[PDB]
Amino acid sequence: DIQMTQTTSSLSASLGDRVTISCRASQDISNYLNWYQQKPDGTVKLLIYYTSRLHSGVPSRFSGSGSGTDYSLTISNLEQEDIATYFCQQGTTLPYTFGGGTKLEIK
Amino acid sequence: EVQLQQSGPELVKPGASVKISCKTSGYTFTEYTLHWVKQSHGKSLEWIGGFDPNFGGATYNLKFEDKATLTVDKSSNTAYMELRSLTSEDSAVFYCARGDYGTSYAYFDFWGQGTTLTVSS
Amino acid sequence: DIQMTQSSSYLSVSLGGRVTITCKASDHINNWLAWYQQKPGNAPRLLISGVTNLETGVPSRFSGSGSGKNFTLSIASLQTEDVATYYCQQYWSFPWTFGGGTKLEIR
Amino acid sequence: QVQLQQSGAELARPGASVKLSCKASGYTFTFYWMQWLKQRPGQGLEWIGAIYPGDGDTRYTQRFKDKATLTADKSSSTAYIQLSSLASEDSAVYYCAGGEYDNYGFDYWGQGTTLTVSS
Amino acid sequence: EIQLQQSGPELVAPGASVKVSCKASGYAFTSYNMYWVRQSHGKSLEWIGYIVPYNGGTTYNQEFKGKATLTVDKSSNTAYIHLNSLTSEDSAVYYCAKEGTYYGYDGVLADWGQGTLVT
Amino acid sequence: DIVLTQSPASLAVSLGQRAAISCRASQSVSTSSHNYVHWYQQRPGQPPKLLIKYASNLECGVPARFSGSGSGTDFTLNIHPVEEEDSAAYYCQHSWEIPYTFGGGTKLEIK
Amino acid sequence: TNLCPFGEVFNATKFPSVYAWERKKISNCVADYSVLYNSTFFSTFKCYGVSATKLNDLCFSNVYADSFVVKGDDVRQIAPGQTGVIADYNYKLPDDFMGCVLAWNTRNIDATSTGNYNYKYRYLRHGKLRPFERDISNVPFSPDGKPCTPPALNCYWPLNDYGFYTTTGIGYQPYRVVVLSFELLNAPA
Ligand SMILES: *[C@@H]1O[C@H](CO)[C@@H](O[C@@H]2O[C@H](CO)[C@@H](O)[C@H](O)[C@H]2NC(C)=O)[C@H](O)[C@H]1NC(C)=O
Ligand SMILES: *[C@@H]1O[C@H](CO)[C@@H](O[C@@H]2O[C@H](CO)[C@@H](O)[C@H](O)[C@H]2NC(C)=O)[C@H](O)[C@H]1NC(C)=O
Repeated sequence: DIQMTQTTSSLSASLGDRVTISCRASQDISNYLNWYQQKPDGTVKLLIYYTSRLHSGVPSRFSGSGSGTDYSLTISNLEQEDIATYFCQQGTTLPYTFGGGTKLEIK
Repeated sequence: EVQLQQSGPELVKPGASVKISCKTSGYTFTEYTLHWVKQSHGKSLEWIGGFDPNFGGATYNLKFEDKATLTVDKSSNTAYMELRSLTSEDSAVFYCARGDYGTSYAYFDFWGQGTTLTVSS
Repeated sequence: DIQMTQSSSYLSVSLGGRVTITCKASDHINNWLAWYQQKPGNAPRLLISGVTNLETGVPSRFSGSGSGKNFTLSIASLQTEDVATYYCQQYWSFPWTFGGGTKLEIR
Repeated sequence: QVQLQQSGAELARPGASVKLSCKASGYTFTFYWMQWLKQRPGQGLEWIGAIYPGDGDTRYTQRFKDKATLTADKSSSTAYIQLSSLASEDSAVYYCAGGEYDNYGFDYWGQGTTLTVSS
Repeated sequence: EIQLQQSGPELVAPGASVKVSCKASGYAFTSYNMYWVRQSHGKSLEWIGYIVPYNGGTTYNQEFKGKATLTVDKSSNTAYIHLNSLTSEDSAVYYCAKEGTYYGYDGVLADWGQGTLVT
Repeated sequence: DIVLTQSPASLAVSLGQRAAISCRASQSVSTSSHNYVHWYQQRPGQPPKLLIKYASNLECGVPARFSGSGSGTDFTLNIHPVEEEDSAAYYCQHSWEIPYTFGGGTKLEIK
Repeated sequence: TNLCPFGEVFNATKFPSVYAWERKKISNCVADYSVLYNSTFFSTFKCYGVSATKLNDLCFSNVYADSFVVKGDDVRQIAPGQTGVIADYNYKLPDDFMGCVLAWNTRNIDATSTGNYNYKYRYLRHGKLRPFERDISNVPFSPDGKPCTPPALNCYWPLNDYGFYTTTGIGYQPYRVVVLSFELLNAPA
């Protein structure tokens, strides 16, 4: 099984700044990464499905990038609504696996 | 005139198959299609399944996909509707209706007299 | 790199005769062949897509034949325009190798 | 719109089995897969197994090979995971999720039901 | 009508690099491929490769791996071939071709340009 | 599939007024060009017969008193002159998807 | 010993229309891949990602075989990319694809002398659709979002009919399509 390591498990940031969440893979997942948001109600929604910025019905302040085996998504300017936990998912090879997630909270 | 007819009616006891026929006359047989319906003694009609004599295959309703099969002899211009595993609910009329040219049928314009099955003991 | 060669580079049949061009195959091609024709000074035109499907917009004298490895092409009788070379091409492997060509000059 | 209505909360007792649910409405069910995810409290999601409800084909992981058995009914447009031989560890949140093209992420996600094993 | 046209005739000293265009006009350029064949004087026809217009992905015959870099410009429907490390024995005409509008196979070319020429 | 409901169940009409059989569909049936519903009457003890093709066009061999209406989900059959012979069962039929189901069926009784 | 059901999906008697394409998953058999090599029966046969020599490699996790009927002018849209009235409203292939697209001309069956109006294609819809997502809902479009009931003010029905005849050209003749999609993804067979 491929394991993915979100090394940071938590983060603190202000509002209106530019935050960045890293996510690494054990082997080269060949650009099949996708980022997930889990709002604290329990509902989970997708943000980007390919690695480089392929969006699915979401405001464009999220713009992920990164290639190879080291990836990250970022928010350009923050807002108070999207303070949630963010998962990076592997989709190269069954069995799929997920990340540990970084919890967000105001500064 | 467009002449459609089936064979005589028959009663068969449950557990045995039956081969209904439908002879036609009055048109080139390979152009138009043939379809079949069923209506159970005061209920509504429903579509069993049609045959394309030009293409060769056959299509079915999904509700009738197992108990009925279609088979056509092209020279005698007769379609052989055939059922199997007959029970009390398969005791109804059986029409041999003519549709339009293959994979364009929308209305069954000309029909036949229709045969009735009654399972018994 | 599969190969397709023709037997004769020259073939001279007088006007009103009956010609036979043949192209052998190095390895096996299933049914996939094409023929071309260029009078000098122009670009070649597609002639027989597949072995015997004539391209729409051509005289109906031509009709390819043969299957397996051996393949051929016959013209009914020549005219003033059918004095050009003819290439035999497969499209079954990746490098879609043409032939050596065969010129029909009038005797 | 497409929603995945999922069951409410449940309670259970150890050694027993629970038949969960995941109702799919708004898109065609017979054509695409359906994945099942389990989240421990405070940890990342893990992939239990996926089921193709067209003919009941199923693909499990290596850990959950004998605990979960997946099945689905076509006309009800629902999928059924039945967890078996429950110990005290399976108190978690169970998400059902599925999507059209599985390389481009799981688009549709359920609300997420929870499960406990006490007395 | 489907009109492809390349540039004018070209000439170069050996050891240099040439670029020759092939402007497509008369259809939707993002649909068909763009092929590139090579033909020496009175000789056979030899491939270079092809190029998908919207994606830019290329594939070369391994004879020409370090000699030609294919590219395309989707804005004004112009396809290029950038010849590199060119020498003599290359003196040949270079046709740009596409597949038939109703055939759909890969290698079958049915619409050709005028033809450039190099030394 | 697609189920067709009919209303009223047993409509009774007299010679001086018109009859309105309303065949409502489950989902929408129409496209921009045509309307995919055909009609059928069936005198008792006899096979059915075509009346309306594609919800507006009448067949050749009609008494010109049968003409349909409606587009979308709602469809109806109009009989403005009524006489003795058209006392029979009347059937709706849709052609939208490969399985074709027929309607429920209404009768016409005259005092 | 167990030949895969290519003999059902390719030689069927009624392909569904392109707004409501079907799919038949095929697995746990042996695939022949040799009866579809006729080059004068089919037309397109263009494959991306893999070459056309798939008899050797066993890309055999599952093979999804979608199938529909399109007009002759827009069988070119069954391909990755390719913005158009078919491919961004009815059947959108993803950008990467290990799939195989096959098509063939069926003037003999699907087209008549009076006119075929049985095949449909959805031409007008709120925005694009993602890879492989289908829509079967027929609700009347209105350009404001709020619903209408046509023939009211400038809001039509979201489908049309191909209108197949036997007298028209090649570009308006029906082309039956079948689209494979190999999905290897590190599975057992
Ligand atoms: C569809 O039908 C054709 C026949 O029209 C099938 O092709 C035949 O395949 C069998 C078995 O290999 C051969 O013996 C016949 O000679 C073939 N006939 C022709 C004319 O090719 C085809 O296999 C069927 N199924 C598919 C997948 O298209
Ligand atoms: C490949 O397909 C073509 C077209 O279906 C076949 O050619 C037909 O063969 C039948 C039977 O001999 C003839 O009745 C038709 O007139 C032919 N049509 C054409 C266009 O020539 C061909 O035989 C098939 N070849 C293989 C390999 O099965």
